[PDB]
Amino acid sequence: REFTIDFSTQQSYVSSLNSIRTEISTPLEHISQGTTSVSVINHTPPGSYFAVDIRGLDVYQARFDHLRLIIEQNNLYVAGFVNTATNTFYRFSDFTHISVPGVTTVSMTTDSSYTTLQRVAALERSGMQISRHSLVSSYLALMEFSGNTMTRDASRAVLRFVTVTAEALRFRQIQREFRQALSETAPVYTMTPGDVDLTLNWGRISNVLPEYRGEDGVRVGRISFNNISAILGTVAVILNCHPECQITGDRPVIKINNTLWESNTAAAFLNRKSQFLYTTGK
Amino acid sequence: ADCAKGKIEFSKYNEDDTFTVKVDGKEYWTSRWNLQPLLQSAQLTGMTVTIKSSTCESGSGFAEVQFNND
Amino acid sequence: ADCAKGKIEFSKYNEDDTFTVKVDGKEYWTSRWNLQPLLQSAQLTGMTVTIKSSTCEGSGFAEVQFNND
Amino acid sequence: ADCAKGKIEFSKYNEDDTFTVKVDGKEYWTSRWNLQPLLQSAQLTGMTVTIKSSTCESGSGFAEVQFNND
Amino acid sequence: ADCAKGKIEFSKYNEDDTFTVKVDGKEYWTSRWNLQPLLQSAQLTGMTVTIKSSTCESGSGFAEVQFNND
Amino acid sequence: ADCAKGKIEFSKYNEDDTFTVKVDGKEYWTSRWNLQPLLQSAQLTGMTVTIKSSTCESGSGFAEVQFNND
Amino acid sequence: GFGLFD
Repeated sequence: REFTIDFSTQQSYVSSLNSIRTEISTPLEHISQGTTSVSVINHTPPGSYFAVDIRGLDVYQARFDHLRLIIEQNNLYVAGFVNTATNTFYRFSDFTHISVPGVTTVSMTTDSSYTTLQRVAALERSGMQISRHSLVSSYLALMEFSGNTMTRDASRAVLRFVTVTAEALRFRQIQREFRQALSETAPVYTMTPGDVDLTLNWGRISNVLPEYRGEDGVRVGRISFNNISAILGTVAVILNCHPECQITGDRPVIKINNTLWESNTAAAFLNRKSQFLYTTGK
Repeated sequence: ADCAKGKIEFSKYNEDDTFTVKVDGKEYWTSRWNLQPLLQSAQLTGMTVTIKSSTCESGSGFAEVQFNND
Repeated sequence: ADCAKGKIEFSKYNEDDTFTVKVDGKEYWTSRWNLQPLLQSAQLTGMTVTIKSSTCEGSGFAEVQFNND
Repeated sequence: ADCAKGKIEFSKYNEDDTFTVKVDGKEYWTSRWNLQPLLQSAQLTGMTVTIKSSTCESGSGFAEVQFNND
Repeated sequence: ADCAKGKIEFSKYNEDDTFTVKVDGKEYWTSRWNLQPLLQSAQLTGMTVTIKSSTCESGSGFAEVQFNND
Repeated sequence: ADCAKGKIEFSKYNEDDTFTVKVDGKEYWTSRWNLQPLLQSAQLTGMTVTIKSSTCESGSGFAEVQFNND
Repeated sequence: GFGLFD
């Protein structure tokens, strides 16, 4: 439904994010460390989406606050963006099924696929610098910019905005490592390769988490967890299983040697065949 | 057209190394060795298997074994 | 100029020792068998892979790139 | 004529190119290389394994192994 | 000493039964063929890898590699 | 008495089919390449490797190995 | 008082 995100301060932004999860996701008893606890997205009807207004970017005074993001609940994928100043709505090409009635919907050629966004940005998803003045410039460009595609400047705008929204909600590192950027020093955030790898493996990590029972050693793809704190801080929201989760592998998690191995990770390199025949010679 | 499209249960590997697999209640024997790890990986992960043949009774000729991601 | 790129959404094999992938709308096949673990492991984890052949215009492929993105 | 059934938590590769497997508290040996690329997999997957052989007496080698997911 | 270290995310197998690995913007080639399963396992398993050689000239080949958990 | 036991922290490949492993801070190298791939199973699965030997002096060919867990 | 966790 209607929502708003405040970038004014660390406490405000964190509280807004926690409100988003609390009103969206349900905490998991199996993973329940008192107040802090990962949560699972509550099942929602298909085609539903919430709306969040961007606020707190301009902390000096009320200004530059006419942007909204509409995001579905089914798999937590960016659906579209609304310019309230122009009272217009742009929808991702791959999100044609998702539409917002009551606003002037406008088709956008670009899709929401990560590969397309990286290509148009022409920059690796690790290493971008996000700052308040850069955020304001991107905001103003998008407000004045329009049409059927996002330009390269709009490419930075969209990648920066999606970075601070999707993984920020999904994962607890970004909010922890982006709050300082709001500080008086306001250090400029840098997207590290580890966070990129965690983002890429969101689906399988979320599929693995539900059967977690306070284990210590988790091993899923490029991702490994060796302590409870890391598990807590990695992901805060997971996909829904009922039966979209079950697509590859009857069970994705193997609890062996007090270790949770992803089934795909083990099966990938566990396929050695007859190979000494080469060394036998002609 | 598809003789058996289901999860492979197991195979018999006798001293002669004959690979007598059986799926969906149908026993089919093959004599290949490089497919042993490929099939065991499918088995352990619950991966399904599809086998085709003109005569789909056990002990008949076989020419198409595959795994269906979808 | 790529013969194919993506994932192994669906594949096929034959007893004549030829394996193929249904990708980019075509059943790209190859007769070699020294790289079977590579692509099968790649699809097992869903990590992206691209394959080139003698030409990327019903033939055999022997050169493969694999990325984790 | 199953000789042993269950799970294995360790396996030996003796220096004479012989590989021995511990199942339900007893060791069975063989020399068939094809087992190492596959049997080791069972060690990391809880993959139930059973053994049939002509003689199951203590220290007898093993040639036929049946793998069940269970 | 250590020619390079870190993560592996890109590499090409050539028609001539040779394999090249991309690390630290420096392609290391080798005709060695018994290490490709190790390389793919490490790449997909999140296993840090580093290559050391006496002569690590620009794009120097790779034949002495070691692993790292972190 | 036991001399090398622990989780592998350094595994090194040499072109002469000799593979070295650091266990308990001791380097043991095996020339028999048959065991080179198998160790990979314990390499990523955290299966601590323990090596038998008459004496604790290292650098000798090692082929008596065991995999366990803590 | 968000501690090191936040």
